[PDB]
Amino acid sequence: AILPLVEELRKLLPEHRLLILTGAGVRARHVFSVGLDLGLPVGSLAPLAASEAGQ
Amino acid sequence: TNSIKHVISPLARQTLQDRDLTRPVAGKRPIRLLPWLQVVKIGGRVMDRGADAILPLVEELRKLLPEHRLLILTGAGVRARHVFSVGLDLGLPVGSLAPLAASEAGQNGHILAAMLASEGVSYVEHPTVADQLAIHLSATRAVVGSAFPPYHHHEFPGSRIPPHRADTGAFLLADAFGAAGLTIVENVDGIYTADPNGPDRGQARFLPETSATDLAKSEGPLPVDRALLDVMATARHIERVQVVNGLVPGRLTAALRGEHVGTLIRTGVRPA
Amino acid sequence: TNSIKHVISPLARQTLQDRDLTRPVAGKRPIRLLPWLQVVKIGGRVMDRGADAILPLVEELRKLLPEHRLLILTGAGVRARHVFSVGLDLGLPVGSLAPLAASEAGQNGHILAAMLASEGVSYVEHPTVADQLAIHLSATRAVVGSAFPPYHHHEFPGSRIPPHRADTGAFLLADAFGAAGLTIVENVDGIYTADPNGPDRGQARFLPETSATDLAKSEGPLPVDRALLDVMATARHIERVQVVNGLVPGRLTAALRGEHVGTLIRTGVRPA
Amino acid sequence: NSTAELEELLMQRSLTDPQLQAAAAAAADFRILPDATVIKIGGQSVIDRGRAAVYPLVDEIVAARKNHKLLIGTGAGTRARHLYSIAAGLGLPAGVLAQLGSSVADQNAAMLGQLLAKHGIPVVGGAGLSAVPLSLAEVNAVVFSGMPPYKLWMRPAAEGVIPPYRTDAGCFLLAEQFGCKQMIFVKDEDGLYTANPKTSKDATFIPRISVDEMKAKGLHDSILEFPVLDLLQSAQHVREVQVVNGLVPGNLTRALAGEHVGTIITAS
Amino acid sequence: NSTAELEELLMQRSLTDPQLQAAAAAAADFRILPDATVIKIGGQSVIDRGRAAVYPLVDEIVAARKNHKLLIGTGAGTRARHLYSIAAGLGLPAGVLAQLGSSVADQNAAMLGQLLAKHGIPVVGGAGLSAVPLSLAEVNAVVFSGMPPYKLWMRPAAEGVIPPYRTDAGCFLLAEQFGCKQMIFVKDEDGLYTANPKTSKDATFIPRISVDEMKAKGLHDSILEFPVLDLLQSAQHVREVQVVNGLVPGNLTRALAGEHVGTIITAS
Ligand SMILES: Nc1ncnc2c1ncn2[C@@H]1O[C@H](COP(=O)(O)OP(=O)(O)OP(=O)(O)O)[C@@H](O)[C@H]1O
Ligand SMILES: Nc1ncnc2c1ncn2[C@@H]1O[C@H](COP(=O)(O)OP(=O)(O)OP(=O)(O)O)[C@@H](O)[C@H]1O
Ligand SMILES: Nc1ncnc2c1ncn2[C@@H]1O[C@H](COP(=O)(O)OP(=O)(O)O)[C@@H](O)[C@H]1O
Ligand SMILES: Nc1ncnc2c1ncn2[C@@H]1O[C@H](COP(=O)(O)OP(=O)(O)O)[C@@H](O)[C@H]1O
Ligand code: MOO
Ligand SMILES: [Mg+2]
Ligand SMILES: [Mg+2]
Ligand SMILES: [Mg+2]
Ligand SMILES: [Mg+2]
Repeated sequence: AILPLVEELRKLLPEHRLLILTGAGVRARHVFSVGLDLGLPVGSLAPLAASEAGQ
Repeated sequence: TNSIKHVISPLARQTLQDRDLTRPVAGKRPIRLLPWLQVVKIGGRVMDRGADAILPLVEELRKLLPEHRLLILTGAGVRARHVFSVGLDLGLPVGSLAPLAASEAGQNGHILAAMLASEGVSYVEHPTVADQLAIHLSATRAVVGSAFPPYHHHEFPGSRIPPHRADTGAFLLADAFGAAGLTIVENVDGIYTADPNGPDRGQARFLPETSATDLAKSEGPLPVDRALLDVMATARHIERVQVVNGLVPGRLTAALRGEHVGTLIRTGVRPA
Repeated sequence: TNSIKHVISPLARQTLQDRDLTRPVAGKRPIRLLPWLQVVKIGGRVMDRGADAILPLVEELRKLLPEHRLLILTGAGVRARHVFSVGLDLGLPVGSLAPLAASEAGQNGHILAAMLASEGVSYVEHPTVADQLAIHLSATRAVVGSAFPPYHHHEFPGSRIPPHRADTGAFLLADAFGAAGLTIVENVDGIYTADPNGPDRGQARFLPETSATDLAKSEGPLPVDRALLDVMATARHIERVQVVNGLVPGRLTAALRGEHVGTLIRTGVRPA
Repeated sequence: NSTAELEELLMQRSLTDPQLQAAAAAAADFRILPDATVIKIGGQSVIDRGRAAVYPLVDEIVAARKNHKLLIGTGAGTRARHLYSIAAGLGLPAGVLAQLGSSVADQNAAMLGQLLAKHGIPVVGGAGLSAVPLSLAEVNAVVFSGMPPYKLWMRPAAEGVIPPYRTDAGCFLLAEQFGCKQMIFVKDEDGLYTANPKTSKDATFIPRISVDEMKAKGLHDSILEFPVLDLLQSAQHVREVQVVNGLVPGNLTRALAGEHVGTIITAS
Repeated sequence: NSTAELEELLMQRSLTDPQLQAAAAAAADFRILPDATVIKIGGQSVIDRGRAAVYPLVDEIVAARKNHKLLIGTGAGTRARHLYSIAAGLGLPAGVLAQLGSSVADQNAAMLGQLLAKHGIPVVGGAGLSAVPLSLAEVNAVVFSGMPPYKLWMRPAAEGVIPPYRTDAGCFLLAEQFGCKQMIFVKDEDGLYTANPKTSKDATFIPRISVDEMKAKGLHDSILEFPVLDLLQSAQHVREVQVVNGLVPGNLTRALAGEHVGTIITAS
């Protein structure tokens, strides 16, 4: 999925000024699994899930 | 000792009139040359309204420069009607009136480009547009050119009025380039069932969307060249062209973003 | 049935010779086309000195490229004097000598532009300067052109020497563009009360500042065209033009920053 | 009459208005070069054959210009077909191919003009308004390149990227615009057949045919570009063309005198 | 051998192939303007002298064109030497200097053309193939700029940045290309001497010499550009040139009639 999307984005660069923002995905669900198992509050899980979006 | 000297090629010896013989070589849909390009056609009658219409349009175009790569093409307007009146009075043929009308489109282009010169925009000539548009759109964000095609004395006969005018030339370029779109900037909201400024204006009904084939079947005046509908039937890339009111600020900006603010004209292009 | 066919316009039917009738439409001060432009005129006699003068000026211009948007215009120099000597010997009129002298200004422009080619600088032609300067200064930081105006066989009669030369053409361009300034690069410190290289050099007194009107009233030689003073009277934007010594490194850089390092010529544009 | 209504319609109406179009059609008809004849020297059919075909026709042209005012347009030929083949293989549009073909017609005009230079006949970039050579009996002829100027603005065909308006249309539209008295296509066959005579044996000759009669046959190949038939029906001045065999000595000369030596195609 | 041999070699071999080169050398030889003569009016030697030299030659040209077709090329002269000095001092290559000198030859063509304008003789961006003016008995002549069009593509000399092909080679190659019957260099000396006659007074006049004999002399200076001698030996149509003194009235007229009045330099 990434390779065709990268090719489409490549051809969009001369057409638009783009701010591309990525989501988190399944890895945030796992840190939720571990974090909720450890009982961490919602303010603890928010930056943990955000890390997967940055990656 | 009189044989034709041929170059070996897939089309050698052919007349190029036999479709069965040319189709294996050239029958396919062409590639896009400048897929990121946006073509904007400014009507000559819009320019004819002077600063009251040009100044707001220049401000709108100025703010569009960081958003799109623009080829801006200007029409001829009322001055071409006068050279038609003088030319027809002198009996001149349609191939004589075509370059005379095109000159007024070029002058409108010089006028519009001068207003945007401080932004790096200049008027460019037809051979430059045809051969060197890519390098000039790499140098600056937009260029201005004449919307009329260089048909000149090779204009088609039949009508005493040149058929291939500003709308037609702008679409021919936009579709040949495979541009992202063509937007036609008019002095009216779009296409009506009658001339909204003519004797039957009381019967004119606005058409938010239509097809080029339906318009070509119609009789009566239109705000776009009738030849535009003909070249839309053979279009290869452009699926729709929107006619918007350039006297209403923001409609060009909206149309360039795909918003329906005028009359959408569907071409003959096959959308999968 | 012999009436004039007019186009309706605010100037229709007018001869444009009635200044009272044209004023409501055209009596306004024009806008600036390229307000960020800086025009530098390089004297032909400076180029005539060869590498000893050109090489230091090229290095100064090289350091100025990231600081200003430069239109560099070159004068003619001694070679135009020779074509004058041959042309006048052949009895040729002033409209014949004008393009012949302009050619030497163009050749000086090619020479200077070649020295700056590695910086992206190229010589551009008069039609390109007149219509496409904005796009070319968007592609690169500076371009070189001929300072002579394209008056050709339409040069004004009166003198057997073409009056509209390099200083005059450069000012006409700079003022028409509404440029931020015009700097004249000379082989002397500025304007003196007499020729500092002539017979009365012992009486030549330097003029740090002067009016174009006071210079026009003067008789005797000047380092600038007398037609420059005439077009300064009708100037619309540029209020002052400085003549600086290009043989002293740093003076062109200083003059472009408004520093007084030469002779300031006040035009007819009254500052607010 | 009423140019006043024409002038009023021209100002108050769209150019697409049927009322405006009808008023314009009533305008006078001026022929710019009524005494001139436009001829096309074939590209693939003639010039690509080289000396054996071009040299005899050069002699005919030099002799014919004493009695006839000539605008001599050139075809393109096999080099254009090679260029079209390369560009079509890359998916380039008809507008790009059109510019490539123009260069080939330019080359042929240069070669033909160099053979005619010693006779005073120039190669022109503006033939039917190059008024000075056509007016002089010492010259009375010009050579021009037969491709139309459409370039990237070339209208495409319904299918494929081959430019549908090539050197046949470029030469014909010149004759039509300048109100010439005649348009002669000089190629390598006696005229129009029912099929390409080089590849179909039972192709039969057609000495005379109208555009409507020709369309009814629905031929799959022709000695002339098919869109030229529609331009001919729309024409105001050149209402018929003749196609003659330039390989037969005297055919061009007799056709210039008005003789029916090949195929006459009439608009009506 | 045959044309079928040449055409197969042209499509299958490199253009550097000796067999292709030999087959092409067997082709026919067409002369485009065989009845025309190319003359060079000197730049430094004539036009830079002004009225006293140009005006008599203008009268001689107007009289000579009644009997001879003239392609009148102009030299450059002292203004080009000034441009060469400025550009050389900056280390600019020969290709840049070439375009600077072209402007000077352009100026001289404009000045000479304006003196001939009322006689109908034009300045041409063509000359050869400018078929109409040469064709006409009332004109029979054109003026062109004598610099070659190499521009930045100028081949440099073995040493230095001065372009080795200037106005001598420009006029000569035009005479060679169009198959003209004669090439006359109109300068300010009776012809070639054993040394520069302005700086060496023991110089002797050379009535006729071959290129091989001229090279064997090892001349320090010449009235013609030295590379022209090699172009002359390579020429197909102009196998000799004449250099005459344009300051002597009648020398150009007599040379145009075929008389040997100055120095004849022959390829063989
Ligand atoms: N069916 C129609 N729908 C909308 N407008 C119409 C119609 N028929 C005629 N018109 C008229 O056409 C006018 C636009 O004129 P036109 O299209 O000739 O100008 P333009 O496109 O600006 O000029 P150019 O074609 O030279 O660029 C409108 O103001 C309108 O009055
Ligand atoms: N009143 C004066 N003040 C200063 N210099 C003068 C004056 N009168 C004459 N001159 C002389 O004019 C010379 C400059 O000549 P000129 O202005 O013709 O050259 P240029 O401007 O470099 O050439 P071009 O006009 O072709 O660019 C100076 O060297 C100076 O000797
Ligand atoms: N129906 C037809 N009748 C006659 N000639 C035909 C027909 N169809 C194809 N041709 C061929 O078309 C050729 C002329 O067209 P073309 O090869 O394009 O020449 P040109 O380059 O001169 O236009 C002739 O050589 C002929 O073989
Ligand atoms: N060996 C020589 N014989 C004759 N003339 C010579 C010779 N060497 C140099 N010259 C000089 O060359 C000059 C002509 O060449 P040039 O100065 O380049 O003029 P042009 O501009 O006509 O080429 C003559 O004026 C002559 O003095
Ligand atoms: O050779 Mo063409 O381009 O079909 O006339
Ligand atoms: Mg054909
Ligand atoms: Mg419209
Ligand atoms: Mg007037
Ligand atoms: Mg000066």
